[PDB]
Parts: sequence; structure tokens; C-alpha cells
Amino acid sequence: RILEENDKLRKQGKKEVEYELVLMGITRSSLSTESFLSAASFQETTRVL
Amino acid sequence: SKKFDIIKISLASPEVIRSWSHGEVKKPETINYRTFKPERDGLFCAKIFGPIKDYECLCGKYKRLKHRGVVCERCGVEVEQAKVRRE
Amino acid sequence: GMTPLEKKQLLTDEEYAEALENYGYEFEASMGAEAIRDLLADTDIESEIELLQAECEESKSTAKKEKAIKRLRLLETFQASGNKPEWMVMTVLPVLPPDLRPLVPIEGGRFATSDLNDLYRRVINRNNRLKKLLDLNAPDIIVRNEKRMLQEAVDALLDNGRRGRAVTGSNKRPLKSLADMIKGKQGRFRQNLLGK
Amino acid sequence: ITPKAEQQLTPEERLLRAIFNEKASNVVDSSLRMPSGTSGTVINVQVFENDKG
Amino acid sequence: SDDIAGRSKMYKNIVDGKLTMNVDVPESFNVLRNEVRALGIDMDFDYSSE
Amino acid sequence: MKVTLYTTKYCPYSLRARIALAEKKMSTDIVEAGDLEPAMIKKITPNGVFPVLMEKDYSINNRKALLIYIDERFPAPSLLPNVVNERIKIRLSLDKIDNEWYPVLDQIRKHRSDQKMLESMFKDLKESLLAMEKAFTGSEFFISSGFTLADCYIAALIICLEAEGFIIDDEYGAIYEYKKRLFARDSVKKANILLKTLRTHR
Amino acid sequence: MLLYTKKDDIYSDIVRMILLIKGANAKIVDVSKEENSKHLEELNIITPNGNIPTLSTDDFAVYRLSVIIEAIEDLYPFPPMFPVFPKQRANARILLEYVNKTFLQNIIKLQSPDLDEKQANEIKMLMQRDIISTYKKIVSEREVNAESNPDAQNINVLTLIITFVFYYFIKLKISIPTKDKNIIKEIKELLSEPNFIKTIK
Amino acid sequence: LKGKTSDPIRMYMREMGIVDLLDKKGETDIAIRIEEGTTEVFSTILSYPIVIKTYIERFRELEEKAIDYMNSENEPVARYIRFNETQRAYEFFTNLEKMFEEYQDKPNKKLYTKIVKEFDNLRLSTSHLQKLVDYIRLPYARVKEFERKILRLCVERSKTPRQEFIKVYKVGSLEWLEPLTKKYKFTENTIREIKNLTKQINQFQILMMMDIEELKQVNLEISRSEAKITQAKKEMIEANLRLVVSEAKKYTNRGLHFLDIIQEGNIGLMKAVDKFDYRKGFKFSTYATWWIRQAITRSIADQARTIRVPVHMIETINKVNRIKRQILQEKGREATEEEIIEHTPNMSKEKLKKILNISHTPISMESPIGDDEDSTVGDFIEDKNNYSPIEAANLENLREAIKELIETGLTEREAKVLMMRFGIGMNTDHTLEEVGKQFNVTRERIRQIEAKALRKLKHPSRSAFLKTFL
DNA sequence: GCCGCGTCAGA
DNA sequence: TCTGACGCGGC
DNA sequence: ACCTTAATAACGCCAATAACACAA
DNA sequence: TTGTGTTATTGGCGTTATTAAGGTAACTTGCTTAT
Ligand SMILES: [Zn+2]
Repeated sequence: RILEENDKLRKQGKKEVEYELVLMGITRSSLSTESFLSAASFQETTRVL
Repeated sequence: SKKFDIIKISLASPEVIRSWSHGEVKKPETINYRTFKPERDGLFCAKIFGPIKDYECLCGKYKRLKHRGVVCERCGVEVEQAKVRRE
Repeated sequence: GMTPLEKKQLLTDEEYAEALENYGYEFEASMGAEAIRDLLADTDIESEIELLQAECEESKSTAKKEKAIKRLRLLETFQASGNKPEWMVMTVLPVLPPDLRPLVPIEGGRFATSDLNDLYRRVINRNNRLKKLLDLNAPDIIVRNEKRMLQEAVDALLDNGRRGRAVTGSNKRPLKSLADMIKGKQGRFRQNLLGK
Repeated sequence: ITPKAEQQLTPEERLLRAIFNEKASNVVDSSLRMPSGTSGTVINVQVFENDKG
Repeated sequence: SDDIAGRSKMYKNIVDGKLTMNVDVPESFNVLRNEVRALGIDMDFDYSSE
Repeated sequence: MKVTLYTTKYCPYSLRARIALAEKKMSTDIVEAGDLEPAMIKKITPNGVFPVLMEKDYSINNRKALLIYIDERFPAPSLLPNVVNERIKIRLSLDKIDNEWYPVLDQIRKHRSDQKMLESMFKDLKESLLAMEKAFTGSEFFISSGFTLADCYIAALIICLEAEGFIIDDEYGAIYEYKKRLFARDSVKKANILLKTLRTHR
Repeated sequence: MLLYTKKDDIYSDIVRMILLIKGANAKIVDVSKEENSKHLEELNIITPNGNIPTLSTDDFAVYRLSVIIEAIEDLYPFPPMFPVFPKQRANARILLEYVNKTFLQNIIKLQSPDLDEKQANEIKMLMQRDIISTYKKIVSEREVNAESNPDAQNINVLTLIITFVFYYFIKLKISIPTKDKNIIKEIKELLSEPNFIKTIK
Repeated sequence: LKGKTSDPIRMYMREMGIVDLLDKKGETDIAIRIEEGTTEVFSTILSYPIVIKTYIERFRELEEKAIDYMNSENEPVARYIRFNETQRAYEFFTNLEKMFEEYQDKPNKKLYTKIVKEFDNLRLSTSHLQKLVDYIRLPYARVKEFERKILRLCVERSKTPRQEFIKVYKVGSLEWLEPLTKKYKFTENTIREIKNLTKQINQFQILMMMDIEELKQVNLEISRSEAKITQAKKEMIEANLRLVVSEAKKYTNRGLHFLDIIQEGNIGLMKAVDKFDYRKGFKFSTYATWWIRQAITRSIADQARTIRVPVHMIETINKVNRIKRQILQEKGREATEEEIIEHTPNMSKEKLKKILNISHTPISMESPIGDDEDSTVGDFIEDKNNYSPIEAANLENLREAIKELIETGLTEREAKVLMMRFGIGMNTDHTLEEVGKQFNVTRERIRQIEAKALRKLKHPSRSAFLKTFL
């Protein structure tokens, strides 16, 4: 939603994106976040680090 | 900014790992047996990691306010607050 | 080398001997961490990225190129960061300030070591004996045994129990290795950072 | 009581030793005292001496 | 709990009776950055302009 | 703990620091600044004044207080006089040696290109040394009772100038009672070059 | 224990402040004053180039304000002008030498009568340029010196030095190119130092 | 088989028992093999002139370090040079010196044979032999140092040829870099440096002999002979790896696990093989177990603990222990230290009061406590060497107190004097003769001023209030 | 391209 | 015990 | 498990020297 | 305020108790340690 809008008017729209929502569990959507600190605190620390 | 506001993680080259090292460990020793003082260049070497008391070398010679930033010469001990044995 | 062998070609001892017989020099097949490190070292990226991206441009990822997708990301990351990929094989490992693995004396005229002191005290004298051996020019069998014992102690220090039958002290407990301090409910994150 | 050493006391401690002629004792006491919030009396005092002496 | 400066600082502010607070950073986090640094991992504070 | 000093070749202050360090009864890694990678050489200090130092948390270069920092950081037997007035005079002597000594080495190095220019300079160097001979006699190393830093200062003008075809001990007038008493020191006997060879050059 | 001086000279008035700090036997004597031609000649006898200032005792005479101030400090254990930690001492030394070379030399230059237009202009430009950096580094140094020992009743000499740099900057009708309220308010508060008044009058 | 099994002990035992056990015949055969290899390298060493003069020179060094003794009724003893040859040694050396003089002057064949035969008379096992082979090697080492150095100095500047090596490589010349005026390497400082190094090169050769090929081949032949000997000893040691493991079954839990035990054994064996001569008809197995046992027990005494302990203190402890068990299983009673000493070579009655005070290996901080409210020892040790926020608040209440107390005393003077003479916000705590100069006067009554200040401060107007802090 | 058999990670 | 995400070997 | 030897760092020494004190 | 008496230290000295090193030549040859 940010990179689409990056292209959306900067170049022309440069054929931004086509996507489709996907459904993932709560733990799966938990570890899959951005901040590596929170994820590393949650569980499975070795792997994320 | 006076306050850090990002945190990053990365691999440590053998040139960073040396840059962190205030010395080098050579013999598997921790502490003298009869008297409990640290040993020369083991795992508690006060010459590397730091002094034990505050503003006082190990051999106890350089013990006075006249000399603070000073580095003793009998033992290689520096002279500074013991609070560096953790960093 | 001109010899028709392949780079990442495992060779048994006798087949290796026969390669030595028929071709002598012009190729080296060493064993041990130096081998892996040399391989990772002489592994050009731009020789490989596009070469694999073209096999992925041959996209039939039903079962085969469902595999080759990750290597793209890995090799791109290693290019993006600026990290020498051979750095994943250590040549000098650091030690921890002593006041994080203390030896304070307590009642009963006794002392309280930390489990890290022991693993350190092991890796050290194993390195020492290794240096002494390499000096004295011993036969290669015991050279191998030392060079392997060392790897074992290093892995134990990092996190024992990942591969073997993790070492124990006299009390027969599996020792509390380095990584075992920053995970688990009793570890470091959800114990003393959200605890207090 | 238990002995100690390594004072190298602060300048101000030095001065105040030097005003009241306060000597610096080398010993420190570590007695045994009932912890706070308790009371009572005594009923038996066992004492065990040294060996070979 | 574990701000070595802040402990004594606040215990002083109280007995005197003024208002101030200094909260630089806890100690357990420095311990963590050490323990992770005792591996080939380089965790560290930094700044950003992008 | 550990401490190393990066140095170049044929420099007065480089040898100055070398002698001072050798005197303090210490142990250091000596690295010749020419054997590093050029980009690495410059990344050491982007400007570049070769004799600097290397400690774990500090790096000092400016060749005016460097020797002072040495004299203070290891107060093992000093390089400055104990009695205050001597301490004051010697530093002004250091100013004499420092503020006006460029033509003594730099000009005879670079500007004197004609052998005629060199020798015409040499006559003035000789006569200036002779004019200086009407000075200190019998003093231990300088105005002093014991060994001082200026002692370790003149050794550079000794060695580097010996390296410029100016051997002058008796063809130098009456400054010989110490100029020979100088090299009776262990530390100063690091200027330049069977069992002795194998034993010593290690 | 005598100090030859010369009005309208940053060096002499700097050492005058340093002396008034101790309030020592400031047996002050000028040079350009015709009431002491004989003693001016005397100075010229006891020094090669008649540099001012110059400290004289019954034991020696000195010049080169670095040596001057350091000898004063060797001489008076009065509330001092230096740190206690060798690293900080060396850093103070180097910064002093830097600001000296970069500013006081140019000040001595534009103190000349035979100046030019372009020269005075470019010099004042560089001074207005670098004053800010000098001040910032100096206050930084002050802070870090102080953290390692509080309530030490010890004065940092480089602050006085920068005070006199600013004071002469005022006394020669030049602009200070800043816009910070903090910068200027701390400047003015600095200039209002009590024992500093003792001489500027 | 190579079947993913991780634990190394098997991956070592497998290869260990591969090659066959041998008989006395094979043992003595490989022994005479190593012996003739050593005699080859020995004989081929001393066929060069400078060797014996350097030998004599080292004897001269021992001569002066011997004369350094009467400065403090024999020739001063030091025979760390030769093993099992001092009057005979010295006299033989005198003959060596004089005959070697005549050798370096006159002859061609005869006296060289004479000196090699009188060397055949001598006896040196492995130390001094290696001393001599280094006597030869180290010169080649240093000259190769200088070669590598001159290369690194010139080759990465002098147009970076790196492949015209055959033209430049002519050594000991100092006649090639002058055309380099019309070539690259604008390297004047480097020019005088490489000339210095080549000077030293020719000087070393002058000390020794003609050009590098006078020593390169010597070192080559030495390498060859030494490789023969090395292969012989390797075959020898590889034949009895099982002896190590067999003996290392007793010491198995005394503090060290098995692998390092085995390694220490193999060290003590490899050190044993080369000092065992076939000249006596015996069994290698007999003599080698001595060295195996020495190595294993030494390593055990060394690294069996965290708090290291000297080895004599450990064997004495073992002796005490054996005595204690002997008496316990004989008279029922336990200690009766009177008996422990009543028959003992310890020959002390106080060391025992200390030899067993170090008898507790440190507990480990991570031992749970069974039920015991479910904790561990590693959370009952506490910080003891710091200042608890109360121990560091009753200080500033004093650090600032007197800083005001004095501000109601002297006008200014006694304040200055107490600060300078006690040290408060100062850097040194100056001495009487320093304040004596601070005020230009009063070298002595400065003490009077401080006495007055102190007598002025001990007044209940100012005294009893502070009296708390002590 | 898949029917069973592993390791890891939390309970 | 499990529950699965994720495998990576027989066919 | 037992020696037989160099080698090292703690411990006692009495003078020197820099510093402090105490009567007029 | 200047003379004559301590003292507190401080590098030198020797002393030796303590630690580290090395060497024996009757023949001796492959655990797996346990819900
Ligand atoms: Zn010390």
C-alpha cells in the first residue's frame, strides 16, 4: 500500500500492483512481523535472530 | 540527536571482533589458589578486563589521587573505576 | 583443474587417492572447516545470481523450481548488506566480560562458578594443545582428532544439545550454554526484561 | 568481629579522622541479632568448641 | 529496578525534595547486547537520516 | 594494557618516541607505517602524520604534546626533572629546539640540492655547532642531575644528521663529553646496524 | 616574580587574568611606557626578541605563553587550570594549541598598523567562521571533563581563553555570525564573570 | 562405516585400530631405520666449514659465562650444550679450537676427516642436533626474509612487472636498479633501503660462504633426510595407538573426560618414541608406558580443576588420602591426626592444617535445590562490593557539609590551606613545601595556620554535628 | 507429483 | 500427548 | 607414585631521602 | 619567626620458600555404562 502509492504518481503509476488477501493463523501472523525485537522476544528466538 | 533511535543487527567480521577486544586470553586460568587474586593472562586477567577495586592497581603500588589515568607497570593494571569489568 | 572432476564433488579416501594417482596436482580437495571456508570464499555471486535467475526464468516450479526461489533472496541479501558470506565460519571468537560469569566466593568457604567458565576453560586448553601439536609435527590422525574435539567444544559453548548429547558437569546436569540464556521462560527476554 | 584492610579513605573521611582524632579501626563486627519483628526469650545455648586444641 | 544511576539519583531527589528524573536506559538490555555480542552478531544502537 | 606505535622511516620525532618508549621499560608492537595497504594507511589517519600511537580507546598524533602524554601516562621513571625550576627551564629549552629547527634538517634535505649549496650550508652548521660549544660542559645529559627528555630529544638530531653525511664528534668542537656519554644508554642504542647477528637482529 | 606586559595585546591580558586568578605578586610592568625605558632595555638584555609577555623570577625568564601558563601552574597550586586525567590533559593541550595557532596569530597580525583590505577581510571571515566550532568543542570538552569529577572548584582555563577571544572580537568591531539564543545568552553570562571584571576595566 | 555417527570417539577408534600390531623384529627394524636416518643427516651436516667455528664461538660464550662465576674449584659447570660426553669436555674443546685453526689455515682433506671423527666420538641425541640444523637453517631463513622484503618493497612499485622476475631476481648485485632510472620505481629511499639490505645479504654470505646456492641445496638434502626419518617415526608411532587407550582406562573419571586423556597420552608417547634406542635388546612396550603414564598424570594434575593448583600440593594430597583410607579400613576410627602425622613422610604438622583446607571444588551457580521452594544457588549471591543507594547518600550529605562548614571559617586563608594540604577538588593533595611556595612565604608557620584552623574547627559550634558520620 | 516417517517448537 | 509447519527421502 | 634440579616471586634489611615537627 | 630531631617511605639489596621441568628401558595394545 506504500510502494504502490510510490509509483502511483511519481513516474506515472507504472502499473503498480495486483494482489489478493491471504489468511494466516495468529501465531503465524505474530512471528511474521517486521520488528525483529518483538518477534525475538515472543518465541523461537534462535531462528529469528 | 543525543538519543539513538534505530537498532540494527549484523554479522561480525574478524576485524570487528578484534576491535572489541581489550586484550587476548591465552592460558586457561581464573584465579590463584592460595591467595584469591586474579591470574596473569587467564579468564580474569585484571590487565585485560580491568582492575578490581576502584582507582587502584592490583599490586597496590599506584594507590593515591595523584595518579588516576595512570597505567601501572609492575602489573599491567590500568587505574579506573571497577565498573568496567562488565563492559 | 583440467581434471574432469566437479567442484562440489564429494570424494572418498580411496577415490581421492586414485585422483591423486592419475592427476597428481592441479586440484585440491581438503577436508575440514578450511574446506568449507575456502569454498564459500571462492564463490562469486554475479557468476551465480543471473545464472540461477535464468533457470527460474525457465519457470516450471511445480516441484523443482519450488526450491530455487529462496536462493535468489539469500544471494540478493548478501549482496545488499555488504557482508562477506565466508564470515559465517569464525576464525577468532570473543569472550564475555568476567562480571557476567562471576566466581564470587560464598559461605562455606566455597565458590560459585558459572557454567560458561567451564566451557571457556575447555575450548582454551584444547586450542592450546592443538597449537602445540601443529608445532611438534605429529601424525595427521591425532591432528584430526584435536581439530574435531575443538569444533565440538566450540559448538557446546555456543549452544550444546543442538547436535550431540550435550555435555554435563559432575552433578550430571546439561550445562547452561551461551544461547540457553536468551530463550525460554526462564531465559533473558521474558524473565528480566519484562520481569524486574 | 572480622578484620579488613584497604581503606585509602576519601579526603573528607581523612579530614574528619583528623579533627576528632578519629582512628580508623581495621576490624568490623558481624554479630548475630534477632531479625526485626520478633521477640521472645532464651531457653538453651549450645556451644561447640575447636578440635585438637 | 536496574538503572544504576537512576536508583541513587531518585533516592537522592526524594531525601532532598526536588523534582527531576533521568531514565537513560536499563541494565538488563546492556547485558543482553553483551550476551548477543559474545556471538558473531553485532547488535548496536545507531542513528538514522533516511 | 597493549599499546602499539605506528612509525615511518627517517623521522626525528619517530625516533624520539621510539627512544622514550624504550626507556619507560615497557613493551610495544612497532609497526613500520610503510607496510600497510595505502587505503588502509590513509584510513588510519586521513591526514597522515606517521608517528602517532595506538591504544584501545585513543589515538594521538600532534607531535608537540605526544612525548608529554608519554611522560604522563606511564609515570615509571620520569623524563622530566623533579625540581620545579629545572622543569620550567627545560621546557623553554624544548621550545628553542622546536620553534626554530626547520632549516637544520628540512632545508638541508630538500632545498640544498647543489653540492655547493649543501657544503655552503655545512660550513654554517659547523660554525653554529662551534658557537654552541661555548656552553654546557660535564653535565650528565643536559642541565640536570639525571636523564631527561631533551637527552632523548637531541638523539634525533644525532642519528638523522649522521645519516646526512655529518659525522661530527671531534670534528664538532667541544661537545663530546656527553655526545659519547649518550650512546651508553640501552634505549638510545637503537639507531642502526655471527652468533651476535643471529642473536641480535631477532 | 615579575611580568612584563604591553597594553593592547591579547597574550598579556590573558596572562594577567591568569595571574589575578592567583592574585599573586603581579609586579606588573609595561613596555611602551616611557617611564621605564631603562627596564625595557633590561628586558631586551635578558631575552633575544623582546617578546611580551615574559615571566621573570630570580631563577629564569620565559616566553611563549604556553610555557608561561604551564610554568605558572607548576608554580601555583592555586585552584587550577587543568584536568586530572592524562587523556583529558593532553586533549586540553592540543585544543589550546589549535585555537592559539588558528586565532591568536591572526589577531596579532590584524593588530598591525600596516594592514591591507583583502587580508583583514578574509581573516575576519575565517574567524567568524570557526568561532562557532571552537565554542562548541570547548563546551563539550568542559562537560566531559566535569563528569568524571564533580564539585571540584577547578577552573577550566580554555573557557577563559575563549572569553578573551570573544572579548577582543567585540573590541575590534566584528560580527559573531550566530542565531542561537542559547549561544548568545551563555556568551554574555560568561563575559560577566566577577574576577574577570578585575582587569577589563 | 561413515554413517553420520557424530560422537568423535568412535570416529577415532575406528581408524585407530586399523593398522596391525607389530613384533620386536619390526620394532627394531624401524628403529635402526630411524637411527641410520639420523646418522645420515648428522654426517651430512658437519661437512661445512663455518659450522665448527660457530660451535667454538658458542663455547666461547659459555667460557665467558663461566668466567662470570669466579667474579662471585673447577671449570665453571655448564654442559647444557652436549649430553653424556667437564675437564674432558673442556680439553676436547681446546683441541677442537686449535686443530680447527690449523684446519681453516692449511689443509684440504686430512684434518677435516680428523675433526669429523672426533665429532663421531661425541654424543648428542636430539636437542643439540636440532641446534646445529638450525645453525644452518636460520641463516637461510634470514636471507629469505630479506629477499621477500626487497621483493615486497620494489615489485609492487617497479612498474609492477611481477613476471619479469628472471631479470630482476639476480641477487647480491646492486647493479640492476640503476637502469631503473630509465625504468620505474622512483624509489630513492627504497633505493638506499634495498642497498642496505643487499649489503647485509652479501655480508651474511661473507660470514658464511658463496651465493645462495651454497646453502639452498644443503637445506634441500636436510629436508629429504628429515622426511625419511619423519616417515619412519610416524610408521613407528602409528603401530601402538592401542597401548594408549589400554593404559588410559584406569584414569577415566578423575576429572577429565576420555578424549583429552587420550590426547595427553599420545603426546607422552610421541615424545617417547625418539629417545628409545634399539641398542639395548628390550621391548618398546616396557619403556613407553613410563612416558604414557607421566603425560597422563601430569595433564590430570594440571587441568582437573577450575581453581588451578600446583602439582606438588596435589601429590601430597593424594598421599594424605591413601594414608587416611589405610587407617580407616584398619582401625575403624577416622582421622586422629596424631596418627596421620605419627607415621608420614610429610614432615610437617601445619601444612596439614592447610593442605586439606583447599578441599572443595566450587559448586556451580545453576544447581536447582530439589524442592526447597524451587530456586537455585544462582539467585542468592548478591552484589557486595558496591555502595547501596543508602551507602551512597550518607556521603554527599557529608561531601557537601564540610564544603560549607569551612565557608564560615577563615576569611579565605585557612580555607585555601586546608584544601591544598588535605586535597578537596584538587588533583594531588600538595605538601607543606608546595603551599610554602603558594604564598611566597611561611615555609613553617603554614603548619601553624593549619593547626589554628583545626583548633578553630573542633568547637561544638561546628564539631558535634558532624560527629555522627564516624 | 505424493503415502508414510521424521526432527523442532511450544504445551 | 500433540499439531503442525516443514520437510526431504522412497517410487 | 618418587625424586633431582634450576628458576621465580614473596619476604626481611638497614641506609637514603624527602618530609614533618618542635623548642626559641 | 630559624635551629636541631624524628619519621615514612622507598628503592635497592639479599633469602629462601614455592613452583615448574624432567626422567626411570621385566613385559604389558579397542569403553561404549545404561527410560
Ligand atoms: Zn601495579
